[PDB]
Order: sequence, then structure tokens, then C-alpha cells
Amino acid sequence: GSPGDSSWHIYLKSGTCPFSFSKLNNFQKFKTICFSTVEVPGSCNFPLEATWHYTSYTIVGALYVTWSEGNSITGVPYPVSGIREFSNLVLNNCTKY
Amino acid sequence: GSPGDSSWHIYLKSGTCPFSFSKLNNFQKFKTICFSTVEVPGSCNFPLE
Ligand SMILES: *[C@@H]1O[C@H](CO)[C@@H](O[C@@H]2O[C@H](CO)[C@@H](O[C@@H]3O[C@H](CO[C@H]4O[C@H](CO)[C@@H](O)[C@H](O)[C@@H]4O)[C@@H](O)[C@H](O[C@H]4O[C@H](CO[C@H]5O[C@H](CO)[C@@H](O)[C@H](O)[C@@H]5O)[C@@H](O)[C@H](O[C@H]5O[C@H](CO)[C@@H](O)[C@H](O)[C@@H]5O)[C@@H]4O)[C@@H]3O)[C@H](O)[C@H]2NC(C)=O)[C@H](O)[C@H]1NC(C)=O
Ligand SMILES: *[C@@H]1O[C@H](CO)[C@@H](O[C@@H]2O[C@H](CO)[C@@H](O[C@@H]3O[C@H](CO[C@H]4O[C@H](CO[C@H]5O[C@H](CO)[C@@H](O)[C@H](O)[C@@H]5O)[C@@H](O)[C@H](O[C@H]5O[C@H](CO)[C@@H](O)[C@H](O)[C@@H]5O)[C@@H]4O)[C@@H](O)[C@H](O[C@H]4O[C@H](CO)[C@@H](O)[C@H](O)[C@@H]4O)[C@@H]3O)[C@H](O)[C@H]2NC(C)=O)[C@H](O)[C@H]1NC(C)=O
Repeated sequence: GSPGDSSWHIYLKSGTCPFSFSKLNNFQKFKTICFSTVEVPGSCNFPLEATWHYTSYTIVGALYVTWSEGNSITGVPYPVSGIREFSNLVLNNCTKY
Repeated sequence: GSPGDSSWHIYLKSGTCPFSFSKLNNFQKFKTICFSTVEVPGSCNFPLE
């Protein structure tokens, strides 16, 4: 209720996967992913960290992710609703196509 | 008491860390290390033989 969590900072680290958690929403393409929160064979992971005012670090948990190369499943920045074919185009000055 | 360990040889191997256990005493620089003898996520290891 009262936000006593102001002192503790908890965030994700960088694991061994060949991508990043914050850049999965970009237009990245895969075949299957199947995230999980328990250990399974053949799967990279992102550790979790907890700290008090950036003095002493400790590891708390992890997130386990699998994947397989493909061209079927694509991430999206945010869920646009009400359309039938996701596309966008901005003209006449610099963009990132 | 009597050194019966004369036959058995036990030593460390080379793991997956990008350094060595016998050369950690040299002038090597880090930020934190925090050795442990139990499994924790995101950590290399030295086997025993
Ligand atoms: C390659 O070329 C093709 C050429 O066909 C491109 O496809 C066309 O792309 C156009 C541009 O998007 C489509 O036109 C409209 O796009 C609008 C996008 O919104 C932005 O732009 C408008 C422009 O005024 C702006 O106001 C708005 O704020 C946004 O900035 C859409 O909103 C719009 O949808 C509306 O119109 C359609 C069509 O209805 C029209 O025609 C009817 C007759 O068939 C007529 O009775 C209507 O009065 C109207 O004149 C309509 O279906 C939509 O309905 C919405 O609401 C209902 C609920 O009532 C909902 O159920 C439904 O799902 C909709 O949400 C809405 O009123 C236009 O789509 C154009 O439609 C595209 N044509 C085709 C065939 O796809 C293509 O993009 C190009 N590709 C590339 C890569 O460039
Ligand atoms: C380089 O690229 C950039 C891309 O970022 C581009 O920037 C665009 O610039 C154009 C103009 O040059 C901008 O278009 C303007 O849009 C104005 C309207 O925006 C207001 O109104 C929105 C809703 O309109 C209501 O009312 C109308 C009727 O008036 C109605 O039809 C609508 O349905 C609706 O009910 C409103 O949503 C919007 O707020 C958005 O943004 C805020 C943040 O600011 C956000 O918090 C909101 O949630 C929301 O997303 C805003 O309040 C419009 O008034 C304006 O018109 C003037 O210019 C035209 C010429 O263009 C004149 O003819 C006219 O007389 C006015 O003087 C103009 O059309 C556009 O928004 C910019 N951004 C994008 C992404 O396109 C640059 O132009 C490019 N070029 C250069 C050189 O930089």
C-alpha cells in the first residue's frame, strides 16, 4: 500500500541469448519461442537482480527462453487494434524503415 | 593420521571461465567476484577430479 519499495531496485541483466529482452518488441522474426520460468534442457536465460541503493548485488531468479530460426512469428511494438493488415508508412522526411 | 592419500590424486580442471584458478593471485582486476559452492544462475565453474 505505502510504497516502501522505493529503496529496492530490481531489474533484468543480460544473459547468454543472442538478443535482448528490451528489443524483442522490435520487428524480430522467429519460429517458436516458448518462454518458461523453470529449467529445461537446451535454453538460454536472463538472470534477475536485487539491490539496496546500488551497494550490494545479489541474484534472485531467472527467465528461461527457447527459440528456433524461422520467418513466421514477428514481434510488434504495441497492439494496434481494429485493423486487418498491419502496415505503416511515413513519407517526406527521415525515418527508419 | 597415516597419510593414506598417497595413492589418490585430486586436483582442479579448467572450466569455462575466461581465466584460471592458479593465475587469479596475479595482478588481475575485477569489480565483484562472490565465489560459491552451490549452483546459481549465470555463473561459470571449475570441475573437480
Ligand atoms: C498499397 O496501395 C493500397 C491501395 O488500395 C493501400 O491500401 C489502402 O490504404 C489506404 C490508406 O490506409 C486505406 O484507406 C484508408 O486508410 C485509413 C487509415 O487511417 C489514417 O488515414 C485516414 C485518412 O483520412 C485518417 O483520417 C486517419 O486519422 C488515419 O490517419 C483508414 O482509417 C480507412 O478506413 C476507413 O475507411 C474504410 C473504407 O471505407 C470507405 O469506403 C467505403 C466503400 O467501400 C465507404 O462507404 C466509406 O464511407 C469510406 O469512404 C472503412 O472500411 C473503415 O471502416 C472502419 O470502421 C469500421 C466500423 O464502422 C470497422 O469495422 C473497420 O474495421 C474499420 O476500422 C474506415 O471507415 C481506409 O482504410 C485503404 O482502405 C486501403 N485499401 C485497401 C484495398 O487495402 C496499401 O496500404 C498500399 N500499401 C503500401 C505498403 O503502401
Ligand atoms: C517530419 O516528420 C514529422 C513526423 O513526426 C512531421 O510531424 C508532423 O507534422 C504535421 C504537420 O506538419 C502534424 O500534423 C498536424 O496535426 C494537427 C492535429 O493534431 C492534433 O489533433 C489530433 C486530433 O485532431 C482532432 O481534430 C480533427 C479536426 O481538427 C479531427 O479530424 C480528428 O479526428 C481529431 O478529432 C490530436 O490527436 C493530436 O494529438 C496527438 O499528439 C499529441 C502529442 O502532441 C498526443 O499526446 C496525442 O495523444 C495525439 O496522439 C493533436 O492534438 C493539425 O492541427 C495540424 O494542422 C496544421 O498544419 C496543416 C499543414 O500540415 C495546416 O494546413 C493546418 O491549417 C494547421 O496549421 C497538422 O496537420 C503531425 O502531427 C506531425 N507528426 C506526425 C507523426 O505526422 C513533420 O511535419 C515532418 N516535416 C518536418 C519539416 O518536420
